Amino acid sequence: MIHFILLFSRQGKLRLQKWYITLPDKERKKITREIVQIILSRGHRTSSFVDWKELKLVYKRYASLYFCCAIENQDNELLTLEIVHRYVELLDKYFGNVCELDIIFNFEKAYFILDEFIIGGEIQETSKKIAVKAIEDSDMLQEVS
Amino acid sequence: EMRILMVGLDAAGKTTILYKLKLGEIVTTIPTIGFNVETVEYKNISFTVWDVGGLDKIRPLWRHYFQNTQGLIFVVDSNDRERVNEAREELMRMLAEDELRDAVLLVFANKQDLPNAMNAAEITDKLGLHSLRHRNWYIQATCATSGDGLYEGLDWLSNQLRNQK
Amino acid sequence: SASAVYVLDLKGKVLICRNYRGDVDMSEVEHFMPILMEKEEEGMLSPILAHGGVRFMWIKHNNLYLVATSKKNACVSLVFSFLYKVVQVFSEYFKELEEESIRDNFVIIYELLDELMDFGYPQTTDSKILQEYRPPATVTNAVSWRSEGIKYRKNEVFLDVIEAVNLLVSANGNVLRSEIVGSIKMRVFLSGMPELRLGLNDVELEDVKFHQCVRLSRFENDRTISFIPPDGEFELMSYRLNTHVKPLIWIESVIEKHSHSRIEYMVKAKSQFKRRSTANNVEIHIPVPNDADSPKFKTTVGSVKWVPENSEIVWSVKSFPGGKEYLMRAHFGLPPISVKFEIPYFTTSGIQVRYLKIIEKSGYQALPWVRYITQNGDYQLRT
Amino acid sequence: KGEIFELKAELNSDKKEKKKEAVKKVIASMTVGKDVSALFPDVVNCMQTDNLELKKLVYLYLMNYAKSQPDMAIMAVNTFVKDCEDPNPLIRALAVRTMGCIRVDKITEYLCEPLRKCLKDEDPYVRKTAAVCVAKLHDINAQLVEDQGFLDTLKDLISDSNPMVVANAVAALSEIAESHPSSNLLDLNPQSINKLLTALNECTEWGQIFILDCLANYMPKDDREAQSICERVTPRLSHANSAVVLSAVKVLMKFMEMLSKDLDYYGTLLKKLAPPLVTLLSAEPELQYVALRNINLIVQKRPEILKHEMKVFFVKYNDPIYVKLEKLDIMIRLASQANIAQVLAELREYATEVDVDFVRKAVRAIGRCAIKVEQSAERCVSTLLDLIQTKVNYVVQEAIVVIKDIFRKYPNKYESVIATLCENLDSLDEPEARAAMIWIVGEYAERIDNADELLESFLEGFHDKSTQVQLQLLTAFVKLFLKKPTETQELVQQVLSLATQDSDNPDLRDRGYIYWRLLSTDPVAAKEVVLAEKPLISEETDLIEPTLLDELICYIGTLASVY
Amino acid sequence: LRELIRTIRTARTQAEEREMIQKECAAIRSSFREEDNTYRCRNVAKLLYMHMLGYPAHFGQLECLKLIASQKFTDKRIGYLGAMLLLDERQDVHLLMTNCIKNDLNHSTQFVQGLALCTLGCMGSSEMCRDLAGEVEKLLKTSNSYLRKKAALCAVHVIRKVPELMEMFLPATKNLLNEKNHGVLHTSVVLLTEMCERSPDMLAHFRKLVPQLVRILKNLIMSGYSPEHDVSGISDPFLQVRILRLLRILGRNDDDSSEAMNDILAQVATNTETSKNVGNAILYETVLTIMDIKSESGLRVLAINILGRFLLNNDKNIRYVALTSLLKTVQTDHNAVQRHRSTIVDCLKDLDVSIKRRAMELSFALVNGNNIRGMMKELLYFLDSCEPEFKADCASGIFLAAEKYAPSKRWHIDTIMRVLTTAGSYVRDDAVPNLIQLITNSVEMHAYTVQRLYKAILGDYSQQPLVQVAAWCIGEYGDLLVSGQCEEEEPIQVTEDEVLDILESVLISNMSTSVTRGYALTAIMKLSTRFTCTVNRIKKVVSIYGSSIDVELQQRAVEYNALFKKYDHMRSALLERMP
Ligand SMILES: Nc1nc2c(ncn2[C@@H]2O[C@H](COP(=O)(O)OP(=O)(O)OP(=O)(O)O)[C@@H](O)[C@H]2O)c(=O)[nH]1
Ligand SMILES: [Mg+2]
Repeated sequence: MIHFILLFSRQGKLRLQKWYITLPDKERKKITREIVQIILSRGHRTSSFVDWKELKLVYKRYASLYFCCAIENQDNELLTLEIVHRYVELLDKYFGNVCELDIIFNFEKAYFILDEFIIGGEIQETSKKIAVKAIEDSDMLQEVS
Repeated sequence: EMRILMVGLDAAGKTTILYKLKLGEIVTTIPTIGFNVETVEYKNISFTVWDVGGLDKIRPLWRHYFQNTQGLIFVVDSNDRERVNEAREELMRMLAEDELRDAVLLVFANKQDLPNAMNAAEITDKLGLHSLRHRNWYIQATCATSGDGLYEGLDWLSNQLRNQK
Repeated sequence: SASAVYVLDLKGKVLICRNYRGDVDMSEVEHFMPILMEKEEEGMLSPILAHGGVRFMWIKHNNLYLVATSKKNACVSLVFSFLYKVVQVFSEYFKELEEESIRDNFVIIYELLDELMDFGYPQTTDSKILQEYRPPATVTNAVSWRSEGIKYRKNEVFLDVIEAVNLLVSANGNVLRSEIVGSIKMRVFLSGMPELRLGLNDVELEDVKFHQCVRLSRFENDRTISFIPPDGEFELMSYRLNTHVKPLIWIESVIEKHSHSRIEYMVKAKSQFKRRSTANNVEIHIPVPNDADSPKFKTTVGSVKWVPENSEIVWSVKSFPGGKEYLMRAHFGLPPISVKFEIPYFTTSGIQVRYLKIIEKSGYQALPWVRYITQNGDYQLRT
Repeated sequence: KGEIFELKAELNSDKKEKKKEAVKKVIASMTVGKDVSALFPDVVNCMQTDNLELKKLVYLYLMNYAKSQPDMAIMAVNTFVKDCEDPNPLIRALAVRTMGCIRVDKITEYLCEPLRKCLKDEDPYVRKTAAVCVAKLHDINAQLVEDQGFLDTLKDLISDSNPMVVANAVAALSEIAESHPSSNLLDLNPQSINKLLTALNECTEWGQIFILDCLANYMPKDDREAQSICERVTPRLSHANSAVVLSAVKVLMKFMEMLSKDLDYYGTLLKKLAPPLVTLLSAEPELQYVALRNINLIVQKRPEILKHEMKVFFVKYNDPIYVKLEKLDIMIRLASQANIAQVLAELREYATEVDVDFVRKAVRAIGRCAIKVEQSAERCVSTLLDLIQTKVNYVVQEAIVVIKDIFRKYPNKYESVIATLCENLDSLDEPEARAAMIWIVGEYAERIDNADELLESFLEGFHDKSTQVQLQLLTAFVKLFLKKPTETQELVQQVLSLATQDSDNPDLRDRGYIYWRLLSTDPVAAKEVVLAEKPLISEETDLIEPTLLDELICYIGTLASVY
Repeated sequence: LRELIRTIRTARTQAEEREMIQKECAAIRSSFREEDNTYRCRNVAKLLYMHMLGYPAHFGQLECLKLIASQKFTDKRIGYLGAMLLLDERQDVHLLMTNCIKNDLNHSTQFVQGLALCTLGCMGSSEMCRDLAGEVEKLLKTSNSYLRKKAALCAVHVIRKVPELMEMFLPATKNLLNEKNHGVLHTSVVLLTEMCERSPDMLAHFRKLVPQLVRILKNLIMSGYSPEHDVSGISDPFLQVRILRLLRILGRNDDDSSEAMNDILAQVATNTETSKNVGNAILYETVLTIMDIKSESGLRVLAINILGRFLLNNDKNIRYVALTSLLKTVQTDHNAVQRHRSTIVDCLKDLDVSIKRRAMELSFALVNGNNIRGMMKELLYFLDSCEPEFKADCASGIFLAAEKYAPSKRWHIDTIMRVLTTAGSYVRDDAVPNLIQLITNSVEMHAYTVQRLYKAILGDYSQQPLVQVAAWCIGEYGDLLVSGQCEEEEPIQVTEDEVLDILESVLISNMSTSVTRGYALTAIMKLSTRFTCTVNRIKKVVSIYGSSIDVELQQRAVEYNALFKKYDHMRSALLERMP
């Protein structure tokens, strides 16, 4: 399934990056720029799926930000792209159609939600409701202590 | 201000009318196609003039202007009996639209100089205007080559459109 | 005969542009970069990439890839010439050409495009000549370049004899290419439509290229250089002195390799000028192995340093009198030399501004200042 | 969040404020990526405003977005039509340039009157733009009568009260000569020519070049006009650079028709050209590459201009990889009995680099030059020695390649060191390199007592190798046998066999077949066919068709000249 | 930290961003020395942010873990976060994690157990998925929805780094598929999925739960979504997808499970919305499952008509895989795929590159016997305006077709010649032999060939493979080129001078390659025996190039030359013949 996920804007300001597979920071930045450059190398007038090193990658340009990830050749490509519109809902309804400010300053909660939805390389909660209220109560236990 | 969309058969007077009103002169024109813009005021009510080409091939394009249209004016060539039917049609394929379901209509059978030009009663009939329920309209004898009937319609268009002051 | 004009930024993606003719446009420009990188590995970094019968005329500027396109036989010559001149135009409107520079000027840029050329053919244009973007007249007339009928606080002109030293000293210390190029940057702060004549020598020089306002059909036929001076920064002319070009600043050097733990170096530094001259802010470039074990630098006069990875040593001193010899050594352990400088002298090519005429309709003052200097340009020696 | 129609909404407001700001957001997010062709109607509608920037702005949008929507494109039409009938000269012109920037099949008929009354203008600027849109239209969907009627205007435009008008008229009319109504070239008469000069001298930077990149298409009836004009052209140590200077020489260099040996104006000309040419060796990097090949052209027709100017053509250690080799090229084009000395010193330091194609082509010249003169071939021998001795595979290979051609110009002469070139034949993994050694081993097998094994050592597999290497292996063995039959009857069999029975390559199967059609009759006529004499080459160094040379110069400014 | 990131937000150069991070990365050390319990949650985040940016991150591998143990939730959370970001798989902070994981895996609250199972699946290397292996099944049972889901996944994360321990989770398998919480149910699918990584467990969930899954995939659909409303626009797609996937791996190679599912399948497919991608997503996974599992002819067919319907879908994306997966089945359900060929060939007319290629590549191999006709005409149209990178391939591909299938020779040739006419330069090299063998075999169109070839080559030099071919023929067939009684189509003017004039400028014009000029040399010369009077012109020209720039051409030239000048007639004999 998903091997890693990173969110970099048009430029190079990585808003968030969470990996789902063991790997030293070395190959991490290797797999970074390598894909990065190639990611933005294509406009929105082309496909949204590219096979990079055995694994399939997906991406959706949200404003001036990019949401991508790697998947095993034997998996659901489209659904994955959908998971993006999913995870984004997690962040969105949590900040209110969030932009960039919250992503940089609060990459923490962004992570808390992200992980509170994806764990061990897969989804832990499907329904939107069992997510928006799943982290809201988890992040509400740290604000009162 | 009240946005007023101009309409009618080609070679009726639309353009000539506009510039004759907005400036007080009868200019020399041709089948407009880039709707000459003008906004003439008339008693605390500045109407936006939209004189679009009446040519057949470019009539279907009249839809791109329906937007926010509050006042309509169907100026036709009273002496052009041959296309009177065509006028009726176009007018209807226009009233059918929803974006104009509220806009009032001002039919101007211009060119009343020609002694053969169908008079008011005739145009109104040839268009079935009388058989129009739930519709704000009016018809005034007009002739751009002098200005007769022009400002008249304004009085109608103005007052009628403004449900107050 | 151009047909397409594009503006790109590093990534090679369409930064901004305008199509002046009929070419597929949309595509090609996109496949540009992809072909670029590859056409580099082959070493064949041709200034004109090819893809589906589509030419690519590009010029590299600070953080920006400017490109032109056209399937029709394009007069490439004018192409780049214009592209650069375009830079001149924009590089003056806003500090410098950069991704961020364009980032804002988007709107106006389009506007300038429309007035930069038409249907490929470049409608005459230049920074100041574009300021009015009077515009209907100033241009429509023959005298568009830079004249109308002005006047400023103070009226003064400045003649600058800029000359670059063209050196090339082969392996065994012999110059196959001896010369000193240069130009004359004319600073103008006059009024009205002033006409200025000017002479020099006619030792003199070889070939010569002037600036727009020069009446060529009046120079080649009279050696005179009468012109209608464009107010601002413009180069009156470029020249070449490869003949009777007396040798210049000297320098002796020798290697020294002992084992894989000690590689030395002995570089001197002499110079040829006139008794009174004094060289200044000079720097020499002597690279070390493509790597670097143990750095060792000795000094005898001035100061010196070097840089890793870049693989090279930079030795710079305060100045250097008119007829000296300076040494310096260094060791090491386990790309010729090109110096650079600056000298406010005259005989950098035996140049001397004869005079500056002053004729116009209104009153004439004439406050002609002149400068005499010369920097490096092209130097090399390390057998 | 569907954030597309949201903008669309305000893009069409009541007043002109919210709308105007919107128009800004339009082209803004228009060039950044997003395609806003869905706003076309609400945009061209605002076009007919009284603003300024927005005016030309929407106009910009229209040119770029009309293509996809010709139908609704008709929206503007009357706008532009009367827009050209505006006051200030600025608009009428801009109105036209924007107008014709659209190719909607029907915009044509609507531009009928516009451009027509557009040409007629007291202001040159308007006329200028006009002529452009004229040619601009004739490039497609344009023939008509009133269409060829404007042609009559652009032509007579020659004698206009201004330089701009004539400048564009020149460039325009010239570009119209692209379409072929048979009457190409047009007219070109003494009157129009000389009158153009006056509008040529005080025209404009690019303007003048236009008449240059155009007048090139014409030759004087005699030497009068030729000299008179060419003279008024000589003063081209110009400003505009490239275009002007180039085109000048370009067109001039071609005018070499005047009585051959007149009072050397033809010579002083050929001379008065070199100086400004060597100057391009400092202009923008790409420009040099232009001139360079251009040099390999003009100089090829008339080299007595870049005679000893070989100096400046020395590549700088920092020069771009292309201008580098390119310079060397021409330098090997004019290398004679004199320059030879330094040409080697040049190359000697050019092959010691690391730039692949640089070092490669470098030595490729070391050969060709030795072929150019005698003095060269001698030292050249030593060059190739130490060179192959660098042990470095590739260079060794390219070097042998030159060695090939070397013997082609000096056969039966330097074959005394061959035994050494074989010591590094084990580093020949490239078709040309392999082929070369095969030709030499064959071509001179009479002394090659090792030709047997070697020649056939490579043939581990007949085909599966460049057709070329086969074509050479063939003729190589053919001579290997002709001089040593007592030990080649088995090779000849299997070599010809696969070369005539299963040869996919036609010519390989052709050489094989025709070859057999020899020993299959008389090896007496074999020596009189296979080992006959073989004429040299003599200063070939990339010699192009002498005719292709006379016309390639007929257009140097263009990119298709560097060939 | 939230106030520190606001400081580096003032930097504009990559030279200051290095100065702002090097300043904090050094200042944070003087705050990590004394190990102050306070601010231990602040500077840890200040390092995490400087870590993402790619800077010294080993600076806080001490003042971070000292919160992983702390009691206050604030320190555990701000710590567990920094644990998954700044840590490699070292066995040092591994034992200071392993313990804390097991300690918080049974904390008083339940959200502390959230960060636990969470961190277990983001940092758990090897010595982790085998240490707390017991703290996974023990908590996997406890009915606490929130925990049950987070645990179920750790159980999976235990089988990832340690494929040997999936046996300890059996005590919770069979029941899973009857949960009420969506998440758990999904995690129950992935858990069961990771379970079939061994044969013994396959046949176990093979015969069993299969029918039970049919009711799940049915509940999600056929309705069961209205009384929910907790999704974007379709009934828990994720679930449906994970279902299909597991249904897939199950009925892999069987008849029981397979035939016991095909029903719900036909429904899902035919009853899903085609509107936007979401629905298609559902079908994507389904159709996949449909092929990797033995099924009735009818069923398999549907899967096809489905993907075929994907193609024509408004948006691109979808279309991509639609073709990608298409090839995978072309060789299986060949006859069926034909149902959409016409639309497939039109695909090529798409803007995207990937689409053109895949669509093309596939469509190519689909050109059947009674298919060549129509698809050929399009092949030409297409090939003509094809993108550069494609033209080259298109040729070879188009030629392959004419080989693997072809009717009349006139046509077969007329077409092959045609493709050469436009492509040529883009064609490989073996073309010459390939085509030549054709022309010769068909002893009729000989003339027609040389005739049209000539005409084309007349004004066409821009082409090497092509010209080489046409040339070769003209040489060996110069005869028929002489206004013969060419059947099929009327002959034309062919003065000997013409034929030669062309050839002359051929090897002469700086365009033809060594090999190119080769054909000509031999070809031209051979004409000496295939022509009437211009025999003289030949000899001359030949002896001329007997010393050109080319080695081989000069080589041959001399040979051919040495023939003319001396043993003339020998040619007549040693030439006219053509094996
Ligand atoms: N004799 C006469 N001619 C008129 C009158 N009104 C308009 N015209 C003429 O009719 C022609 C067209 O007038 P416009 O005002 O352009 O007509 P339109 O209604 O806008 O129709 P289109 O031109 O097709 O857009 C012109 O040549 C006018 O001079 C009128 O009252 N009397
Ligand atoms: Mg009109």
